[PDB]
Amino acid sequence: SNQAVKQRIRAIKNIGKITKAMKMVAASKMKNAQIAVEQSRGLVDPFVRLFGDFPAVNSNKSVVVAVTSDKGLCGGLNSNITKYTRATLATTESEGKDVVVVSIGDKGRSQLTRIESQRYQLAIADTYKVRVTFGQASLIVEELIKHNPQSYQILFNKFRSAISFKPTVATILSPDLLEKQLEDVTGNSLDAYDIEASHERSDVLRDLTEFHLGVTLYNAMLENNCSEHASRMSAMENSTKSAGEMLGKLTLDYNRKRQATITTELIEIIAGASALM
Amino acid sequence: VGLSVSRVGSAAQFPGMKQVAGTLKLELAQYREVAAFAQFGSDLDAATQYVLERGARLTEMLKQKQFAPIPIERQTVAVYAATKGFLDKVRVQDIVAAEEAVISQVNPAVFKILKANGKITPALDAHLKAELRKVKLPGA
Amino acid sequence: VGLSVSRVGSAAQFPGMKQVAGTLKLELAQYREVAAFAQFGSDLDAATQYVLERGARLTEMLKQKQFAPIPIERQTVAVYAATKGFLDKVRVQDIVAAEEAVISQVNPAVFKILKANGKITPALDAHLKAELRKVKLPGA
Amino acid sequence: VGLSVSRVGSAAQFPGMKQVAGTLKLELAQYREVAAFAQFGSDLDAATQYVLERGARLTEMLKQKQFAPIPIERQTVAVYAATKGFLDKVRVQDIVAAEEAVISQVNPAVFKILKANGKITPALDAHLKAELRKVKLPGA
Amino acid sequence: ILGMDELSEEDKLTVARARKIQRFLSQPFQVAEVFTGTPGKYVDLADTISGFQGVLTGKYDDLPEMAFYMVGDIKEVKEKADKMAKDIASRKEADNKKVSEELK
Amino acid sequence: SIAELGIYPAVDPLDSTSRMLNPNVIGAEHYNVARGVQKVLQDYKNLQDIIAILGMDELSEEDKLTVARARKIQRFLSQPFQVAEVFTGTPGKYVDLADTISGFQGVLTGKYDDLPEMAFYMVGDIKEVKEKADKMAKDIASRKEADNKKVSEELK
Amino acid sequence: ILGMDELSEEDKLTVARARKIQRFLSQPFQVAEVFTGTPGKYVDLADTISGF
Amino acid sequence: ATDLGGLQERITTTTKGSITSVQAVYVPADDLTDPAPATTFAHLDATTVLSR
Amino acid sequence: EAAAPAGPKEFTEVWNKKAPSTLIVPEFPSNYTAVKAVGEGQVHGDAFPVNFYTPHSILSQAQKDTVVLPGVDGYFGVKASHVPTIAQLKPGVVELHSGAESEKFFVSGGFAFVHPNGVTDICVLEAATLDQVDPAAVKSALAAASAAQPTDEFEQAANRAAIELYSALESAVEAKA
Repeated sequence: SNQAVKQRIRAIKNIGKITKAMKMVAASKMKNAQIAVEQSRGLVDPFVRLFGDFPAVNSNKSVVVAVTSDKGLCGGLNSNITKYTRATLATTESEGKDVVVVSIGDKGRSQLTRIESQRYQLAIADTYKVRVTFGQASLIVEELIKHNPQSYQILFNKFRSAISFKPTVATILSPDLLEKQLEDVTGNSLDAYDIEASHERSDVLRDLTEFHLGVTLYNAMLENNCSEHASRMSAMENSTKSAGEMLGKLTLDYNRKRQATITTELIEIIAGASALM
Repeated sequence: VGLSVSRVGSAAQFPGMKQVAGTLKLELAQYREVAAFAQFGSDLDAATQYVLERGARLTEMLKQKQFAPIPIERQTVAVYAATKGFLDKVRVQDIVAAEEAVISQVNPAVFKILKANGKITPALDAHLKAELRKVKLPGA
Repeated sequence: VGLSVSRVGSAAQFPGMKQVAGTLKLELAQYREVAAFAQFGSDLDAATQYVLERGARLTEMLKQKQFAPIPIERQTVAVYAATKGFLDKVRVQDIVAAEEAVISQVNPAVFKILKANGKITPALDAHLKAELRKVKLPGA
Repeated sequence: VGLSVSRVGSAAQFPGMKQVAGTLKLELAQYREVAAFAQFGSDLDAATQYVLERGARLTEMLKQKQFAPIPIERQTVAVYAATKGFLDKVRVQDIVAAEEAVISQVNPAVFKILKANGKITPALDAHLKAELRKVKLPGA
Repeated sequence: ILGMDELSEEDKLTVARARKIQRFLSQPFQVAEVFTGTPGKYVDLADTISGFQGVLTGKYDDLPEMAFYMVGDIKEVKEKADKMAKDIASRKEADNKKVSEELK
Repeated sequence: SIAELGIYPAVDPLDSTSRMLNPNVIGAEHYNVARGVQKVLQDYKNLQDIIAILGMDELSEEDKLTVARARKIQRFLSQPFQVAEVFTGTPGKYVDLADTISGFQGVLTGKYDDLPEMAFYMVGDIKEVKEKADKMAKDIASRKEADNKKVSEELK
Repeated sequence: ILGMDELSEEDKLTVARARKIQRFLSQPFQVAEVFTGTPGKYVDLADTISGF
Repeated sequence: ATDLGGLQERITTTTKGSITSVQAVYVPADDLTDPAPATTFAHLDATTVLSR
Repeated sequence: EAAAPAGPKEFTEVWNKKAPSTLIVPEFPSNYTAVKAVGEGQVHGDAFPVNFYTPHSILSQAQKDTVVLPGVDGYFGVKASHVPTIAQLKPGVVELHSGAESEKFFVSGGFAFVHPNGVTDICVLEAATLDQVDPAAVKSALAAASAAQPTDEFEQAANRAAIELYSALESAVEAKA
């Protein structure tokens, strides 16, 4: 059994090298994918100061997006936003609201089915396989447009720094189905604008809502990707500290057993020599 | 290399090997810090990839072939060619034949100067350096 | 069973179980590696989940009570009922109670012929597999 | 403190120290528990932060200098000033200054009453609450 | 190594229920009350089997872990689970109308 | 550890050595195949610490080629013995030396990378690999035909 | 894993102070001056205390 | 312990002079709990760790 | 008409009544910006703030005095106290004016808001500065797009976008001074 302790020391030592390398891999992938999040944080603002921000809307039909990670050493991010998805898919319900449950990421389909399997409809995965592009987020938004809901619900982690990641609920209102109706405040604040588009307001708010869905989805799955990287970077420095503490304790144990087996073998040799001497 | 020591040290090393093995052992130590991290290939650092690709150059450089002992000028020309960077063209699986394609390609008039002087003199450090660029390495 | 051996081989296995339990220890060999990897639960393959599902049917099959030795023919039917698929889609928490259905609700005449021949004859290979569907299983 | 045990001296220790030290061992157990639960700094719950600060307050209280043993009456009071309030203003660094501030500034007859009685009577609890409010704490 | 955050849902269930029954096997002793302060709790056998059966079936997943720690049976589990909750409100309001004036 | 995976004869390919593994007694086409098999199998045994926790998805498809090549070589090193027909199921195979060297030189250099890994398990030489491969393909294309009869009313 | 100019100003002041204390613990030796050229320095105790 | 303390107890300060020992220490199996350094370290009044 | 009084302040308090108290209130994207539409100010005289965005880049975020914007009716201009407008944009050239200098961004088509407080938001999709464009490939791609006229309205709309984009880009790279 004294080579079981040595092979366990081998195992924990290579694990503590693997996680020390994956911490640096995540720290490399965080620093080049931190600037694309900051370049994306501007474009969400014109639509949020234009369309407003209206989460508690009595939508007849809704689509929820919980955008998660794909690889699963993130350290409780996807479970956190899955709990936020159920905590907002119980909050927004007031009228028997049909909700479409859509998750982007392989670690979203495996948990939102455990939470809500009956209303779960679409699964998008490998959305971080090369990088996040607006054409991809546009195609996902077009697939979310094949459902014609009255609102869209976006659940992502707002990457603040390399430590703080807050889950954010962002909404997108369908143009004439609820968006022009939710601006109707003692009249309307939307009719103060001069529509300069080709056609009427009914197909400039349509184009503008599809664009807002694409922008919110693109910024969501970029910001959540940077939160995934910066949380795996700190969830692989607890693996290195745990594998270092276990290697320290196992090295101490192996030295105790090494000394004990030298003493035991020695006492056996003396006991065998004294029975003849 | 991590455990093989020599308490005499490089005081009893052939000079001309001491000029180039002093950097060979340093880059091999950097590789030994960077080894077992090379299975994460797509996720680069591009500076630890430099010490990774150079250490993988120098590891396959040092292999021999069972009762073919190599004379010391050919050894120091080998770690000159691999250490200075004349073999960054060659992929890691053809450096056992890239060193065979140095000794056969570099003229044998530099080897007796390197054996005789017992160091890489700067005239020779221009000569054999210029001779390693007219070498037909098995590269692609 | 990963460390258990019988060095007589299948020379002295009951022939009605030499053919059924040969593919029992295959699927438990497939079960022993895919279940330690999924102790982490890193990725899913959805067919490796199946051999993790069926191998855990067969672990719950091979459980036994303390002073209840099952003769030989009621052991080969309780493994015919799992290696020919009949106890699939029966809940894993309830295979230790679903197999009293196989001993009771299956005809007592199928054990007298299987003990007499020692091998599942084709007139019994299909006739017993037709009666393993004519049983009431919990969960269903 | 989690491993240090002394059973026979308990229910035979100083009565005032027994009054003020059950909650001392209690809040250090809470401090070791709220340190073992959040071992690395990522989440600030701010309700454990009271325990995580009172524990460091008591831990900085418990440490003392070498070759300077303290009388038990100048020790019951100094741990009264930490298990109760009276030191939650002083940050963590001046507690070794705040302890000698509490000991020097308080009326020295409080120590005589405490040493003679053995326990902190309500007549002594009133003056101990009074004289520990009017001390000039260094964290200010 | 990896923490609880990389466990499955059923394994987080196993870890939570096992931490609860790890605490619930502990009990205060009538002969250890002279140095622990907690009075000793004799537990009947039917109370033990019913309580552990309830923790196993999932009747007490909503309770915290330390409500099971150093209690007699599952009635005292909920007594401490309420008492434990109550102290999460009252941590204050001991400023005036006390017994610590000067003259009385 | 070889034998718990079911590879019988359970020879460790790495720890087993010979004095006939000299290139100037058994030639170069034998020595190079033996050392290349050892190199692939030791590379895979190096890979097994990052395979076992991460799962063969971050390996840049140079290490994945190595894992598939090593698993094919590991299964192909197994051979059903003529004296072990009593144990498992299989008539024994005598594998002549030239067919062994050609087969492992084929698996080593990517000539059989399109064949599945279990067609190499307990087969004699590399044409028995393909013969088990096509047979397995016929087995899977014929597995789904029998679920419509044999449920009642046999032909007496 | 982050870079030189990622950390704060009060911490990099200690990086500079440590990089110039770590240099200041070096000392030329009198018995080294036959194979270095640079002469040796004997440092007094309170001189070391004050200079640090 | 007594064969080590027979040496290391004559290295002390008397009223006449003092003997100060700089003793090279080999930790045997990277093991500080080995009884040769666990007995040696009892007498050691300082350490000077030279590092590569 | 405003029967769902939602917001970044109402969902937090109606979320207190359904979510468990272990979960802190989720954020909303209005929490991360200080500029709004209704709140007055942000003019201080002549220059008004422009917010030029693009998904992958932010080409300008400072203040300008006047913007020339390629609307779908045509290239218009905005002053500081401009009327609230939402403008769909043709493939054209945005010019940001700050004084004598000006930057010439060629965008591919997007929107351009002017908000009721006068803050403007140019939200385009791909925006190349006119220096790094070639006049070579546009002619060949236009000629390849001007001959293939299929029957399907999808590729007809795509080819019409190609004609208009390439025609305006050649027209904006031809007459540059």
